[PDB]
Amino acid sequence: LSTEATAKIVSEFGRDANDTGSTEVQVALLTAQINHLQGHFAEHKKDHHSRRGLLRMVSQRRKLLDYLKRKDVARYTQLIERLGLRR
Amino acid sequence: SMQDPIADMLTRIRNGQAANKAAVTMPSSKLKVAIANVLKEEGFIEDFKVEGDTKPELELTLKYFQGKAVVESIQRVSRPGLRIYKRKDELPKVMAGLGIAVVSTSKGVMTDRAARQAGLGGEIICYVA
RNA sequence: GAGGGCGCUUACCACUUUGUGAUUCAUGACUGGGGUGAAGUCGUAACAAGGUAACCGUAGGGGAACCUGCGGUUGGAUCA
RNA sequence: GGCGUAAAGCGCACGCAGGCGGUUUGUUAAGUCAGAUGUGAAAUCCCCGGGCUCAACCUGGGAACUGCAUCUGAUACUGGCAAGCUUGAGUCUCGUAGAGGGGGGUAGAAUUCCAGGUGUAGCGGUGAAAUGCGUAGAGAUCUGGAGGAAUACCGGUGGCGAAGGCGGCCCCCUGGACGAAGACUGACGCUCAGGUGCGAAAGCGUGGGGAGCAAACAGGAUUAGAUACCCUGGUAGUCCACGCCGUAAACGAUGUCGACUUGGAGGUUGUGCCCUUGAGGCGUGGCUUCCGGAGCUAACGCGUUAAGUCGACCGCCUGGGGA
RNA sequence: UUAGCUAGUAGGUGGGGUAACGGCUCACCUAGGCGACGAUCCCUAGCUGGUCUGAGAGGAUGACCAGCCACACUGGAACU
RNA sequence: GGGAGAAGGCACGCUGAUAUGUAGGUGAGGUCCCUCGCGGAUGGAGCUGAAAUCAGUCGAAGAUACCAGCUGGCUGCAACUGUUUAUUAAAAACACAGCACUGUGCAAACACGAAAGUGGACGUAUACGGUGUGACGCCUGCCCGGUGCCGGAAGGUUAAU
Ligand SMILES: [Mg+2]
Ligand SMILES: [Mg+2]
Ligand SMILES: [Mg+2]
Ligand SMILES: [Mg+2]
Ligand SMILES: [Mg+2]
Ligand SMILES: [Mg+2]
Ligand SMILES: [Mg+2]
Ligand SMILES: [Mg+2]
Ligand SMILES: [Mg+2]
Ligand SMILES: [Mg+2]
Ligand SMILES: [Mg+2]
Ligand SMILES: [Mg+2]
Ligand SMILES: [Mg+2]
Ligand SMILES: [Mg+2]
Ligand SMILES: [Mg+2]
Ligand SMILES: [Mg+2]
Ligand SMILES: [Mg+2]
Ligand SMILES: [Mg+2]
Ligand SMILES: [Mg+2]
Ligand SMILES: [Mg+2]
Ligand SMILES: [Mg+2]
Ligand SMILES: [Mg+2]
Ligand SMILES: [Mg+2]
Ligand SMILES: [Mg+2]
Ligand SMILES: [Mg+2]
Ligand SMILES: [Mg+2]
Ligand SMILES: [Mg+2]
Ligand SMILES: [Mg+2]
Ligand SMILES: [Mg+2]
Ligand SMILES: [Mg+2]
Ligand SMILES: [Mg+2]
Ligand SMILES: [Mg+2]
Ligand SMILES: [Mg+2]
Ligand SMILES: [Mg+2]
Ligand SMILES: [Mg+2]
Ligand SMILES: [Mg+2]
Ligand SMILES: [Mg+2]
Ligand SMILES: [Mg+2]
Ligand SMILES: [Mg+2]
Ligand SMILES: [Mg+2]
Ligand SMILES: [Mg+2]
Ligand SMILES: [Mg+2]
Ligand SMILES: [Mg+2]
Ligand SMILES: [Mg+2]
Ligand SMILES: [Mg+2]
Ligand SMILES: [Mg+2]
Ligand SMILES: [Mg+2]
Ligand SMILES: [Mg+2]
Ligand SMILES: [Mg+2]
Ligand SMILES: [Mg+2]
Ligand SMILES: [Mg+2]
Ligand SMILES: [Mg+2]
Ligand SMILES: [Mg+2]
Repeated sequence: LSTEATAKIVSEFGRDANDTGSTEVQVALLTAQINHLQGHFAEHKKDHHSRRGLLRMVSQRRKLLDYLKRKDVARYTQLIERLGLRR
Repeated sequence: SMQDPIADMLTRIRNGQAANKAAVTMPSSKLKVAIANVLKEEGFIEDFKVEGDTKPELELTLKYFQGKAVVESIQRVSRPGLRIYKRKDELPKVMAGLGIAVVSTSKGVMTDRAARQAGLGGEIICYVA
């Protein structure tokens, strides 16, 4: 992804606006790339070698978001509402 | 991954002895300090030494006699897949008295001979034969 | 007079009856294959480079071993 | 007990439940251990003993009755719970390498077909021939087309991908890996029954295309016969888009992850330093092929990418056929 | 090579009943409960202290003896 | 999707209670607003009104009359709904969606007409005519000697001129 977009992402979700490694930040970067890449997998439908990378991104987002749900329930609920994931 | 730090320690001792090392090294921990303390007490290593401020490296200096290794065999008993907790009459006696068996009892970690002389069982971590 | 008994009746329920499945055993002309048999008939596919290297999958064919197509494997032989 | 070759590692990955879980402190004390209490009917089994003259048998006392529950403790391990760490796992910054995937263009060589010119009697074929193509002028040959497919040399046990696989060049979209100094989150980890996704070729459906090649089929031979090899043709199919099938000697006949253990030879792709003092030299990573040590192994052989020493989780085998 | 099962079924409130709690039995309501830690279904079986074997962990089994359960020609029902 | 209304069985009248007519439907008043009228909210009188459960009772028989499936099993033929021999044949015949072959490049092929023209079509190869077959599943094997049809114009024979 582009450097201005990731700088936007860490500025809108960051702890100290430098850290780039927090769980909210990693889920925000993952969801930005997933909702950008759905447009690729709507026009190219036989693109399985990148569809696997999308499935990796999905599973990794789900692992981080489950760790957030175990860690802070209030932070997880406000984060899933701020992003716009369903569950 | 590192699903058994104690078997990492024991496998490092067995490998270093069977491959003729002198000073083997591993990352430290409290149970590793206790087991290496038992081994230095009974005489299966020369001396151990834990060096490092935040995360340390535990170093074991292996013994030898006429070139051959000192620990003949060493194995796990209570692996994490299947733990072995033993009462006091059902304690082992490895190598008919010669070898030692390390037991964690309520009074810290101690050789099974001391566990029999203190009258309580525990968990058998290893069979240093 | 109360109350009782018998009797009638309703409720429940067994034997019995019909209808229709499910499972299991027996049996059934004929048939798909399998196994064993006395010097039976037709071949000779495999083991050596087994005389077309075999084999795996799949499809077609053919008296039968099998043959050929497409892809794969070395568990294939010769290296002056 | 076992899984390279004897029967046995799912084709490969994702992943819910489940199983296991780095390290420091504090608490709890569930698992664990220890004492006591209740209890484990008696008979039997066992240890000492008594009797039937001996034994079998009868019988006294005892432990055992490997358990269950309750009370009381202990706190090393495991668990819960609460706070921390940073090595595990991951994110950012900047590049490098790549036939990784998907879509669209395009280039030349060659084969075939057509059209036209030359020019004449052979072409094609195998072991040797023939069917076939030829006096309607072929094969050879020069020009102009048209068409479809595959990409010579690079090209190398080279690279990339999880596996299948991927090979001219260009663009668009895109995944992954790896390296460097930093920074950051702070156990977020590993494996995974069922479940899902990808999965060569052949095959099927719908619709296109159709040059080569080519199962089926026809003809020619060889043959004892030859439903085969060999020859001349030749339709499916190969190809493009959508789907379906889910199989292979899907092979490294070696599940994944992680740790430790003598070396050498190369290749590949970074990167640090040193005077790159010329096409050097001193190290650290990742990936990869060959030889080989102890170890192991039934032997062959594998051998820091293990079939060595181990740990976690999963799959599978129990004589050959029948199958 | 049995993945769905269950309508008094899971629970509630009220009534009745029982030596006694309880859907034990009814009225009404809620729509539940059981299930891959194997429900439901099929086949076999009395269970246990023990006995035989085994070095032991186990495997097989339940004769006599002793405890418990069930049945008394088959299927029911109640009385004392 | 179907089979299927498979088969097979139970309840069915009147009266009383729940409820002196229930749930539901309709909404008069009345009250408040009211962008003021054929306006809108609680408001439910009156009117209508199933259907169910419990109890009673009658008859031999409660859908009591009229109207109102015979059901099941195996199989042939045809996929089906359709159409025909008006007036002895309604089918297993005809059609049919689908399949294939073939013709046709548009002033189409083809037909009706000496001809103009028109249908084809105010359509343009995913269209139209003709032919055979008759959904869907598995399939369609061998022969070009005969008769056709298509390609050849080198040669033999060949008309008017
Ligand atoms: Mg990532
Ligand atoms: Mg042979
Ligand atoms: Mg031969
Ligand atoms: Mg052969
Ligand atoms: Mg052969
Ligand atoms: Mg061979
Ligand atoms: Mg053939
Ligand atoms: Mg074995
Ligand atoms: Mg074999
Ligand atoms: Mg094998
Ligand atoms: Mg494998
Ligand atoms: Mg995995
Ligand atoms: Mg732990
Ligand atoms: Mg406790
Ligand atoms: Mg007893
Ligand atoms: Mg005696
Ligand atoms: Mg604890
Ligand atoms: Mg740091
Ligand atoms: Mg931190
Ligand atoms: Mg699975
Ligand atoms: Mg294919
Ligand atoms: Mg096809
Ligand atoms: Mg076919
Ligand atoms: Mg086709
Ligand atoms: Mg062709
Ligand atoms: Mg297989
Ligand atoms: Mg392969
Ligand atoms: Mg291979
Ligand atoms: Mg295999
Ligand atoms: Mg071994
Ligand atoms: Mg080697
Ligand atoms: Mg191993
Ligand atoms: Mg082996
Ligand atoms: Mg009650
Ligand atoms: Mg009561
Ligand atoms: Mg034994
Ligand atoms: Mg009785
Ligand atoms: Mg009786
Ligand atoms: Mg007949
Ligand atoms: Mg009909
Ligand atoms: Mg009809
Ligand atoms: Mg008509
Ligand atoms: Mg008629
Ligand atoms: Mg008519
Ligand atoms: Mg008629
Ligand atoms: Mg016209
Ligand atoms: Mg017909
Ligand atoms: Mg017909
Ligand atoms: Mg035919
Ligand atoms: Mg003909
Ligand atoms: Mg002819
Ligand atoms: Mg023909
Ligand atoms: Mg002609």
